[PDB]
Amino acid sequence: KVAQTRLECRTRRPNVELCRDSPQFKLVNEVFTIDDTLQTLKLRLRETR
Amino acid sequence: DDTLQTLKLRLRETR
Amino acid sequence: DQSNRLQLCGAEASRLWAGRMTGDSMRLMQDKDQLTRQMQEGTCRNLGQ
Amino acid sequence: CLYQREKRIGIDLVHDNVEKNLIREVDMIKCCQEQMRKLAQRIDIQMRD
Amino acid sequence: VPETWAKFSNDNIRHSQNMRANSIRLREEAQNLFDVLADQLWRQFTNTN
Amino acid sequence: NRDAQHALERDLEDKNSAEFIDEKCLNLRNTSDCISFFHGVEKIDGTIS
Repeated sequence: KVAQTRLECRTRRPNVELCRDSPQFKLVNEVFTIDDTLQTLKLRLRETR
Repeated sequence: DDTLQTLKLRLRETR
Repeated sequence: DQSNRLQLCGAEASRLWAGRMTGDSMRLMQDKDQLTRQMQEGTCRNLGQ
Repeated sequence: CLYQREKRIGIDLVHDNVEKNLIREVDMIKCCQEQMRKLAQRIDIQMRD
Repeated sequence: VPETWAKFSNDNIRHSQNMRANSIRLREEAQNLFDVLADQLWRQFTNTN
Repeated sequence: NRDAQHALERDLEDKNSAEFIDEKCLNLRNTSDCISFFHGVEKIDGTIS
């Protein structure tokens, strides 16, 4: 939720200031990694059940 | 699964 | 005798399996928490730069 | 400082960026204390539980 | 009552872990409030100056 | 000179809006309110600069 709320507010930047920088890379990276984290956690939960 | 994550990291970086 | 031995062996098989699963489950939790915290603070520092 | 604005006499007796900045600072500090007190009360209820 | 060893609930432990997790959430909330509230106060102070 | 001043002050207000977006993203925490889910992560990468 932190990642996606940071990502949404930073697309409303003004015209010349809409900049693909390294924070965009870190936010996309963190969204993908936390998705993979969540996935392996529910797989382990199913095995434990 | 972690090496796959490292390879995805390097893919995004090189792109 | 085969029935008794099979029941006791099945109980101890379930023993060793669930014990190893519970022992392995905590390291995944700890590593995922550390990874999440470190990447979020990296995102914040990048935003500051 | 807001009380020290008052003894100003003449055509300077207007409301500027400094006046609204001081008003915003005062309201921000009052909200600061209110949030901290409400959080302390929640901590008290949790401690009782 | 069988002999009170055929039991796997003792719900006081579960309730107590729930309260411990809730208190950890409250402590994290207070630390985040400390950081962001101090930072906001500096921003307003330097804007007024 | 007036035209060049207009171009400069254009770029100033763009930078200031980018500022406000950047501190509002930096202030965000885990326990902070006004936070929500946003499925649209893969469309934020479309930028210009």
